[PDB]
Amino acid sequence: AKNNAVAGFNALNGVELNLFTTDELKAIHYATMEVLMDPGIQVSDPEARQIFKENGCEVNEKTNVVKIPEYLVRKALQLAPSRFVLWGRDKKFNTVQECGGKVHWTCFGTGVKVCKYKYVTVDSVEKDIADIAKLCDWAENIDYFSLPVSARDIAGQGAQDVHETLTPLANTAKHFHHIDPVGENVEYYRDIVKAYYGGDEEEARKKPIFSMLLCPTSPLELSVNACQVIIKGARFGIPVNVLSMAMSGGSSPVYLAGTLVTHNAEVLSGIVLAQLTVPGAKVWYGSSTTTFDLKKGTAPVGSPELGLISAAVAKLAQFYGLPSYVAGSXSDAKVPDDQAGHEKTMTTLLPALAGANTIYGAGMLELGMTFSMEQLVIDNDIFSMVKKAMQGIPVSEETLAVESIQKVGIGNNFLALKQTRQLVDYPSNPMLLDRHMFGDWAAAGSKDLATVAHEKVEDVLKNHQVTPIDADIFKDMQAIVDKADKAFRGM
Amino acid sequence: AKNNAVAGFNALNGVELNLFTTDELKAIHYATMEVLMDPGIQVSDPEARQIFKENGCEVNEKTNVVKIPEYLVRKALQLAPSRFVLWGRDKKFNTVQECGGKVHWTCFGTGVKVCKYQDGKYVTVDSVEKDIADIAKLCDWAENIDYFSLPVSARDIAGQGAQDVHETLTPLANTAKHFHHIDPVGENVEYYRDIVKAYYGGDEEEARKKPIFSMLLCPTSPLELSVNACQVIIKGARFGIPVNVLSMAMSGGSSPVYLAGTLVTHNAEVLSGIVLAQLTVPGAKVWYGSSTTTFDLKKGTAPVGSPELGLISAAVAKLAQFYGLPSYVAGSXSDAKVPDDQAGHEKTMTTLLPALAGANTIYGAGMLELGMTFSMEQLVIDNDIFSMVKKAMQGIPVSEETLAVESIQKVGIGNNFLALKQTRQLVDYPSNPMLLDRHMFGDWAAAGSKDLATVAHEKVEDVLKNHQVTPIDADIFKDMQAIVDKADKAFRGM
Amino acid sequence: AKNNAVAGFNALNGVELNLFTTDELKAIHYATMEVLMDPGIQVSDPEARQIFKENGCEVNEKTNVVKIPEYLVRKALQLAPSRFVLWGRDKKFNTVQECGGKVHWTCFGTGVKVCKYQDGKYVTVDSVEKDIADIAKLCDWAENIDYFSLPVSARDIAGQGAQDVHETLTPLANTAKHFHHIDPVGENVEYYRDIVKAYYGGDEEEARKKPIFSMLLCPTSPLELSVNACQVIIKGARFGIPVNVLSMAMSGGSSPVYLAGTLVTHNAEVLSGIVLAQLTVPGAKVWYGSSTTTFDLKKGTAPVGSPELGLISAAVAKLAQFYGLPSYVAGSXSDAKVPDDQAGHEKTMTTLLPALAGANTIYGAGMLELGMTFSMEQLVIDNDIFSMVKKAMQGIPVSEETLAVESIQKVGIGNNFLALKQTRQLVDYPSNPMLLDRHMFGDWAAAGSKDLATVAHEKVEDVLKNHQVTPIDADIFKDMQAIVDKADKAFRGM
Amino acid sequence: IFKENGCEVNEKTNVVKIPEYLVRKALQLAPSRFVLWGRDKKFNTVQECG
Amino acid sequence: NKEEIIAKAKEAITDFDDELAEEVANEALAAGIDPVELIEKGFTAGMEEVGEKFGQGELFLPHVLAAAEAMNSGIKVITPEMEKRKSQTKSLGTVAIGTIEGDIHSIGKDIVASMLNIAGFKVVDLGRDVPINTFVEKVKELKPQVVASSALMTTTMVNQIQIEEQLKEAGVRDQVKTMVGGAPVTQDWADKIGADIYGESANDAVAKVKAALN
Amino acid sequence: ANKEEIIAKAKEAITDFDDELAEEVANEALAAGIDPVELIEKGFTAGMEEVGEKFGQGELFLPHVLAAAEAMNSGIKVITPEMEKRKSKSLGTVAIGTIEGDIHSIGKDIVASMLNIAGFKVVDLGRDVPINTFVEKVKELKPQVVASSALMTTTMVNQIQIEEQLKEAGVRDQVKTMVGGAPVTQDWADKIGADIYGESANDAVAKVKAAL
Repeated sequence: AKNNAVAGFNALNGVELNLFTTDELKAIHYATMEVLMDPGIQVSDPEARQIFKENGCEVNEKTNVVKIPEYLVRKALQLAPSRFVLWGRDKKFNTVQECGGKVHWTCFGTGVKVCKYKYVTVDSVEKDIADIAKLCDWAENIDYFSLPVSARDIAGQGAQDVHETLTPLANTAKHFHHIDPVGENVEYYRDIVKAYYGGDEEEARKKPIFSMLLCPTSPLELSVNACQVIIKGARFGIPVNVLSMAMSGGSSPVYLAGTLVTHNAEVLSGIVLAQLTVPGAKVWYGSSTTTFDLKKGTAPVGSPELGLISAAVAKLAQFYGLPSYVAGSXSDAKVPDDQAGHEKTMTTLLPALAGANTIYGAGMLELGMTFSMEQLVIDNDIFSMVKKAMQGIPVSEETLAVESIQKVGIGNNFLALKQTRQLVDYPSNPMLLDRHMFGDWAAAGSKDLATVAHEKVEDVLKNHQVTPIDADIFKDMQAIVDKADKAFRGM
Repeated sequence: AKNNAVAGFNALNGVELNLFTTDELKAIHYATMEVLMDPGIQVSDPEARQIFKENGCEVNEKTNVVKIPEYLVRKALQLAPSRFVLWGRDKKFNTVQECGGKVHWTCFGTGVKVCKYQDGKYVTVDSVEKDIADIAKLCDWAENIDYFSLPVSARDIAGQGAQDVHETLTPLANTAKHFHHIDPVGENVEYYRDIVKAYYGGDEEEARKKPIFSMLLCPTSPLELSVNACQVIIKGARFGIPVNVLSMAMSGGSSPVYLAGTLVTHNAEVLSGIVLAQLTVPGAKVWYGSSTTTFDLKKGTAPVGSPELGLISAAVAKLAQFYGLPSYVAGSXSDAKVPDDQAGHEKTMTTLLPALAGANTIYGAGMLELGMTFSMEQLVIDNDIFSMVKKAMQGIPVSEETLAVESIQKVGIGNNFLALKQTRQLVDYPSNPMLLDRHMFGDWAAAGSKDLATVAHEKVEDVLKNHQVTPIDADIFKDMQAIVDKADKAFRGM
Repeated sequence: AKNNAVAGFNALNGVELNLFTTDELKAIHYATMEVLMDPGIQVSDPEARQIFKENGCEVNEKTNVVKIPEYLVRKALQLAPSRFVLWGRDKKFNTVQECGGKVHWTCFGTGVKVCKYQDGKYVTVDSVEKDIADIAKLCDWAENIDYFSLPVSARDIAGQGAQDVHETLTPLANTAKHFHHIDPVGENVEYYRDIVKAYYGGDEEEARKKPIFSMLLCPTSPLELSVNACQVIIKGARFGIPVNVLSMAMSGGSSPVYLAGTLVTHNAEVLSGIVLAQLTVPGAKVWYGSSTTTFDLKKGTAPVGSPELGLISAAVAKLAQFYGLPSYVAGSXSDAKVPDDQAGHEKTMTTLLPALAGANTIYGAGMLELGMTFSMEQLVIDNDIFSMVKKAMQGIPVSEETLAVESIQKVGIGNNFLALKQTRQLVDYPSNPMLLDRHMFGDWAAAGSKDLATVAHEKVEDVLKNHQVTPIDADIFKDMQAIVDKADKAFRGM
Repeated sequence: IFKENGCEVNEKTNVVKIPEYLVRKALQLAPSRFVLWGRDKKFNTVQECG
Repeated sequence: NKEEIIAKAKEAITDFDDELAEEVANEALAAGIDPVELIEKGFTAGMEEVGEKFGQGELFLPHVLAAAEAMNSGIKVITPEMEKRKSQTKSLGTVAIGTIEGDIHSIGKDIVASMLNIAGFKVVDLGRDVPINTFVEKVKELKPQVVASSALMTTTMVNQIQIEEQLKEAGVRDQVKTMVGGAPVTQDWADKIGADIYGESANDAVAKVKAALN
Repeated sequence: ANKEEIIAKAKEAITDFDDELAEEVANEALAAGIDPVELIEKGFTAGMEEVGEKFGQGELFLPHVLAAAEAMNSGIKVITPEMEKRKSKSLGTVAIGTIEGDIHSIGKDIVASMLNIAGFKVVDLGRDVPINTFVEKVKELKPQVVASSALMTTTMVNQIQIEEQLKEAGVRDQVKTMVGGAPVTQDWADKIGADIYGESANDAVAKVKAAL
């Protein structure tokens, strides 16, 4: 009979992408350890400086410089968990974040403008965050939501950030990653999440539906805000994404290696401060770091360099045992054309094949100044093709399918096959990408991805139902937002 | 002092992409050897069938099916050279094709239509011998387009003369780069030989040593070599013309839905072609080629910009490496009917995978509409995409110099690197796209708020207008032109 | 065009030397943890015993034996820094010591005699403080001698003052390079701290940040730390002075005849020293060191130029790497009584192994007579040997540029490469020894038919005569000189 | 001998171009080891790949 | 000598060497040479040779800043002997610049500052997160032709209004022309706020600064 | 440019070991109608002698010496036909090559180049040069010295036949012979009665000049 007993067999599941050897990784680690001693890190916050000092770091109070010794990085790393779960209001939208190659996508943040399709851009406002939340809630490849655009309208009339917390949780049931919080206001966010869970701080902590990001000030220093977000984040049990954003040639070495050393030091120092404030604190080793264009005086975020650094940060995080959050599916394009698609793919495929736990950028345009609702669903469509590609080429006796080749024989086709029938949904099947021959396409409007995309935006935003928060609970959260504006006006 | 003595260090230069383990490549190989014996391969050409039979293959004359034993696959592989040089009319355009990860790009072939500019917008008009001339000029200019591949059909020569022979001189006359004939004709291979012989002043030994012409052929999937395919292979090997044995199967269509099974099919087809080549003339220059993709069961079309095409091309590159042969695969291809967001995505998806995989030649540049059309706008855009891809392929170099600790310490906290000697000396290292726009809204809007396609188009116009291609000696050209005429006469005498 | 896009490529930069597999390193580790519990380690210093006891170790006060549990070995290893910088009086002489394969060399210490030619007859005279001064000058000049190590004893200060304190200022005054005290005294570590504090204008924070002084200590083999050893470690960690925990066991003598067993012994001894350091002050700068060799059972001597010493030093470097610590091992050592054929052999044997292995500091340069003598002639010879060794360590770089196919084709059959641009630009790349003679007989005989030793000697004479060392500020020097005087007074008050 | 086996040989320059399949063939033919005998069997020395 | 001190001051800048820039500024002090002569006949000479190549596309941002860093390494060497003591002024407009308070983004502001410095203007960098009050205090203390702020956020861009106000109620708003720039900053904002100039970029800012006073 | 600038660009072509630059200047020279003899003498030779200095001061070595001689050859190959269609200075001509049965040559090539850079017009006969060819060259070029290079004690012997066949043709009495090589010594020279012994290239040069 046929074999049903094979011996030891080695297989590769998916597609593995390598940028480093162990020697090289260590080469970068040692370099970060030298830098953490010199020049060291400048921690502006005095509360943060004391935690460091209490734990061994030699702190210079005149200059605010902190020299984190290597054993604190180790101790910090031994403490940071290797995984944690972001929560949405709907468990189905829950999302794991763990050290490894488990990839997930989230949208870009934060734009100041919003593309509306001719194609025009109009400064964003809180209402925009509401729609994108509706659109992102529908986008299957968009695991969780990240503050997409700043509500400039609530700016100066109240706690812009607290508003930027309620509307997202409101118009979306997926985890919410706050791209731009105010340390002084973390208490509010906690209270908002707490208000959601009916005042059960235990529930809020156990099922975090709200996380937050902060950026080291490239190069080599944590601002009072960054510190407060970390410190508070750790005391309140709010997952924190310590995501630096250096720029090759600008805030860091022109070389990518050197730019990882600077990026690494910043991030670790943040992660060290989180683990010291509260061991077992949930953190992300993240990055949006890229290369500064010396010939264009701009910060291209769709270059192959961002793609590499993102993929490189993903490998670093794995090296250290932490989840990664990196830039992906990004573009410098001002309109949804060839260039957007290319850059969006270049900057997403690398960190995806590399293993980034979260890849944010979807929806972006114009180097992060604008948020295109079209590019967002296009991006979400591009991620399907990525996931396909990520399945690599499974090799088993079933997939080698010798008997099928033999059954069909020479000069026939596999269409009438049972195997072909049953696997109909396996091959890639793009929702937006057009695969029709010129005739049928042309008989549909001779439409390009952009318009086909905009037609979708309009349909989603019009027919998609988001799960609403119960009225009782909502009022309680709205209250807090109101209490926040109260104070803002008061001061 | 500063260290300058390090013990053994393990490094990874560039970016490595993996799809298989040795065990898996072996699995595909065994599955193929199996298929080569059952159902075997149908060889339509009697002369090829004889060459197979003379070397040990079982040949059924009634069905024309050939069963190739593994020892011949092994023998053929020991005979095929791991590398060969494709010469251009200009030595600087010489391109090496060798087992490994040295990647090169060539445009696609062959479209039957060409995107143009009429009363506005880009439209499509059936291709003519002149289009080949324009595209050849453009490609001669594109630096990331290592060599030229028959881009479109000289439809206007169909029925009036030897189309494929016109499709040979025209390219050679309009590009100093190597020419790869995407659609050769078995019967007329002598003409190509003669045209190349003429170019070299009738010195056939020179023509063989500096091949400026190579050709492709496709096994008829599933599992069969047509007469034309056998003749191109046989003649190719005997005339010293590099041959690209390129399978073109389709998952769900002419091969299994499963990519691996599709590779087994593809593998048998290509190996039989390669075996034939080596048995005809040991050491014949050949490519392990592929354009195999997946058949869209839900659209009844052959999408060539899908992630499967990228995966299959990447896999074929790995297989070529495994067998020790140079690879030629599809890449930078799109199903988009117009140079939009989709083209950009698909082009990058289908190019990045095979490139990171190490495909020695990736053809597809300039393509649109699933291979039906050729877009010059898209061609220059792809050329720019390849620069970006080449940058990505440099990976992240890790050395004491690149780690740049002294620079970081020199600059210190809160300052920048703009004025360092280091930064200036490397100003040309970072990616510097020629067409992709990196300006802020203001500067961009001031330049006219142009999308990539119009920018590409203006570039095409500029190139076609001002680019100079090393012309062929007028006398030599007459000789070459003669062969074409001779071929045309014969055609009319039919 | 020419390729300039390659897929992932695996490279080996330099020369990699292997002695173990992970399983084997684990074997040695387990064997050591075993030994650390039985028979354990005898800690003579009561203060150290207390520090061990306070952290969880079982301490028998009657036998003074300490049993160190593995969790403390693990804890200590997590605390010890993987790297630290040894500062020189001159920043350019700064040397990094870090886990890895970055190799550096330092002279040996400490001889009691010094070679000096006298009327044709070879001659050794007991060492004096002045010899340290001369040798320090020579070493300041030797480019492959990263830092200075107490070469010989200031015998003439014995019984008249604080020898070890004189052995501190003299070196610091005669070399702008970092100083490693090979024979410190636990009781006087404060003096060293003060001398370095003086140098930095009384700024102790500066002294800690830019350590120009470090010291060594030896566990008493087998398995015991003397009071002096414990004090050097404890005081060192508390004063921020890098400490080199260097075992000195002997196969067949104080440890097993088998090299592996000798490593277990050596490993327990050093780890206990390192554990002490970290428990005293977490993050204390330490070296995993070794000079362990094999006892010649048939000669009743401690040969230090044997292949075993090279192997053990190479192994210790691998172990240090395994534990994540910087390594300091013996190398470029000889048993030869005079700079002859034997010195050359042994010096190269005992240096090549640990270098190819990645020892972060290799000490031995200048040594002769199994460590009893110091030869300046031999020291410059070793310095030249290190240039050759550094060249060997570059391995064989393999890239398109180094493979140089275009050059080979350009030169063609039967011609040479002397006039290529390539060759000229790299004229300084090939090894270019300073003393090793590469001339043909004629030129050599004309220069005087000199063997390497006389040539080396003339070089020594020339260096001692014309080399300038960055002097210490005269005022700062007075302060430093004061501490030495203070230490001398105290000595007489005993 | 080179010409008889498939190499391109230019009789004017005397240059031979050896194709890789011959390098491969030659390597498959060469023995991985052989013994060098001495006049005294105890001095026999094996030379083998390794 | 003087001709040689000006030959060096120029070489110092076109060569991007801070040391020599200090050396020349030294041999310059040791000659009684008027520092203003060195800052113009000497350093700005080379300053302008770079911008020249910068305009042809031969050199890029890196060179501008690297040259500006040299001009400062020299001017530093003589800031004591210069204006501090003699109290003499240079020439060709005077622009005070800095990143608005609440904002730490500085790369851009530094590029604008250099492109001006290399254009021929005298730049006074106020740093970043510069408190609104300092802008005002520096305006009436230095009395510059142009006062420039940089804001890269929508929340720090708003503080530019305060620069307009506190400057008006300081009786100096009419004594100087203000400029605003930054990713989120636009011409509309410049108008709505009342700012004299809007810098689209570093080149646009330089072009407008001269077109506004030159 | 004006002759002045062309002569300089010709010296720089040499000091930079740049054949393409030597050829371009040669063309600027021929175009300007400038005399080739002034381009060689005041141009290349100027830059050729400069290298010789830097070589004699350990600042440059063999790679440079041979490159310079080659950059100069490139530019002179260009202006050669010209010099021919008008007729035309060396310290004297030197004919050299390795003797029959000896394919060693790296050194012979170095001694040869160490001379071209000194001034002498070197005539390289190649390698494995049969004795006859050595003789049948003394009678044609009548160079000041016929040099041979043997690196084998087996081919060193042939150095005799060069003597016993140049006297056999009454030409020995004209050209001063010279032998050099790893196995060749001053004695071997005195024995076969040769004119000069070549220790090393530098030596050979210094000694060939000894016969001023």
